Amino acid sequence: GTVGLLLEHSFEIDDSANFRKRGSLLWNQQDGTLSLSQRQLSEEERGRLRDVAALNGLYRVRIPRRGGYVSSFVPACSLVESHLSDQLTLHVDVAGNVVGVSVVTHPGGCRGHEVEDVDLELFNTSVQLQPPTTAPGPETAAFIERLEM
Amino acid sequence: MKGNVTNVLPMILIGGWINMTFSGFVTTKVPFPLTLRFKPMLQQGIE
Amino acid sequence: GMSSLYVFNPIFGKWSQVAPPVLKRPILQSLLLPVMDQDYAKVLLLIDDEYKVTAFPATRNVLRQLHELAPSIFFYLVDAEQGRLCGYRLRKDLTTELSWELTIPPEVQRIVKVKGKRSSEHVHSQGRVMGDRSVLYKSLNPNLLAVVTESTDAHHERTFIGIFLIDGVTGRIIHSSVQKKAKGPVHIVHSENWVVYQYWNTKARRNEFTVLELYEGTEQYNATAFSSLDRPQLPQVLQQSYIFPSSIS
Amino acid sequence: LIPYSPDVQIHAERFINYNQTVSRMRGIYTAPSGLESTCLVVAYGLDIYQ
Amino acid sequence: LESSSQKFLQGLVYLIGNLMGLALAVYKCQSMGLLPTHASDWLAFIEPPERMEFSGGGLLL
Ligand SMILES: *[C@@H]1O[C@H](CO)[C@@H](O[C@@H]2O[C@H](CO)[C@@H](O[C@@H]3O[C@H](CO)[C@@H](O)[C@H](O)[C@@H]3O)[C@H](O)[C@H]2NC(C)=O)[C@H](O)[C@H]1NC(C)=O
Ligand SMILES: *[C@@H]1O[C@H](CO)[C@@H](O[C@@H]2O[C@H](CO)[C@@H](O[C@@H]3O[C@H](CO)[C@@H](O)[C@H](O)[C@@H]3O)[C@H](O)[C@H]2NC(C)=O)[C@H](O)[C@H]1NC(C)=O
Ligand SMILES: *[C@@H]1O[C@H](CO)[C@@H](O[C@@H]2O[C@H](CO)[C@@H](O[C@@H]3O[C@H](CO)[C@@H](O)[C@H](O)[C@@H]3O)[C@H](O)[C@H]2NC(C)=O)[C@H](O)[C@H]1NC(C)=O
Repeated sequence: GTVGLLLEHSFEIDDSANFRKRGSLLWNQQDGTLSLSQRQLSEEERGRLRDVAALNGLYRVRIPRRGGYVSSFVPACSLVESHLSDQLTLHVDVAGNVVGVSVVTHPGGCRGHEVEDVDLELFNTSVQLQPPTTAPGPETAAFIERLEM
Repeated sequence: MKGNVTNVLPMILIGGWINMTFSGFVTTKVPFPLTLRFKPMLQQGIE
Repeated sequence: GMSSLYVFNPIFGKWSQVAPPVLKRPILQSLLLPVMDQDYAKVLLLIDDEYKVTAFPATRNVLRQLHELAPSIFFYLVDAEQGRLCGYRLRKDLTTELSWELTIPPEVQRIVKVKGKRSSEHVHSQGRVMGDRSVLYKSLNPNLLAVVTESTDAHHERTFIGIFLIDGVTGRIIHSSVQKKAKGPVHIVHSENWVVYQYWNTKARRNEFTVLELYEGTEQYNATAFSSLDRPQLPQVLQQSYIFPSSIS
Repeated sequence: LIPYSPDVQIHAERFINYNQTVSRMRGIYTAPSGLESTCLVVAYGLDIYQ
Repeated sequence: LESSSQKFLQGLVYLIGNLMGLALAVYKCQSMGLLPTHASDWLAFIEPPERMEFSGGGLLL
């Protein structure tokens, strides 16, 4: 049981109406392993990305679910000011249902010094899974023993 | 007893009676910044 | 499916001579803008079905301030039958754009209640003392919504009760908690940083009381300007259970 | 701190409603007053009580 | 106390004694908790930061 998920990214001046294929994500429900495989960006795409960063635009990510459409927006100014570091997280139910995803960047700054062409070559991403957690109940058995003892 | 300049006992008694009469009260604030370890000193009756 | 808006006086009772027309489809949602303009009056804007913003106090300075803020206001709409939690934001002058989207399967879970944070709430202490003398900082979020979902199927054992903690600014679930033997009327109260929600257990006939609290670490962040775009951290969540012999209407 | 114990009893002393009761408790509204420690509580439903 | 050169030095020891007594008093003062020098006491002073980029919504839909 291995299923592929489609991951698209957005890149425009101020609006967002164009979506392109970035890579393939493999997810295996029974094990719980999540793998990413995305292609490298071209020089023109890198230049457009740099131009968008100086325009404090928005980085929308589309992940269709088998239908539903989940989108997540992240500031790219901090992405360009710092090193490329995205963190992806899938949200699932108790069964095979998809809630949504969130993209989070560890630096999360706004200083904005400079970006070098050496920096934006490789994509640094990590995919994680967050299944629902079961809350605890009343621990009365220990209280009864403590009262008895 | 050991009478040694007895002026502290009367003032202590007067302060104790004044504090006993006034249980929960706020008289005035001091402009000086004070630490939180003197709070049991100062309030002594306010929760 | 008509929507109307009235402008009256709470002191005397007579209504004022200012009233805006309403057209298109019925008004969807509205929020109160803290910013004030004209004389000393606040701004109220409403959302229609066509995904457009309509401002009640039409004023040149009102529009100037709104255009100055521009990407500063977000909008989250929640549907029960649709089971779709999608978000929008204002761009430039007046236009709706999708930012964050969430879908929940209606057949499995169903939305019941959604509570948020009160606008008129000020926090005195932003931290707490700990064992020796070391300080502990809290996690206060002015923009955070908690949604409550219940199981559609009702059974003696199979019951699903859970709460989702999402940020209305950026789609991101902070903590998602799930019960296994809870059913019936569920009451949720939101506060400074602690959530109080009650339920009933089918296994043992009783009402369990779960208190959830968010806590940060020992070191603080910027602590000058708060924003949900930044702050890439996950706060600690604490849960406890008690017994309350009542119904809690 | 107090040792943890999952038992909450309804004390009769902590009863705001001494005699006046509300048949159906639809909701309650709390409004902050102006001094420091005073909140106006109004319970609505089948009756009104403040 | 000036009567000879050697006692002029013993006066310095007399001063050193009171200096070490002041050091002991300061040590007890800090051990008690008189001097704040701690994070909680400065948090007793920190003012809450301003909130920016407010949002809102409901469930009317
Ligand atoms: C590509 O991604 C990996 C993993 O996300 C990055 O590895 C991470 O690198 C950061 C700093 O470069 C490490 O942070 C360190 O954290 C420790 C405490 O955990 C702290 O003491 C250090 O001072 C430092 O801040 C982090 O541990 C490490 N691993 C993770 C996040 O799992 C890698 O650096 C990225 N590559 C590039 C070129 O950005
Ligand atoms: C904590 O957050 C505050 C508020 O976001 C940060 O203060 C703000 O920092 C920005 C970026 O340095 C300042 O912008 C500046 O604008 C001028 C033009 O007005 C420009 O010439 C500078 O290069 C810079 O971009 C902004 O003025 C400043 N606001 C205030 C009230 O000081 C602060 O830097 C953050 N601190 C940390 C540690 O993240
Ligand atoms: C709950 O309400 C009932 C009334 O329905 C209370 O019974 C009545 O209580 C009032 C005072 O709250 C009594 O009035 C008293 O009358 C005497 C003269 O008869 C007067 O001297 C007193 O100053 C006072 O005004 C009234 O007699 C009494 N009626 C009966 C039949 O007992 C009841 O006390 C209330 N429950 C409480 C307070 O716990």
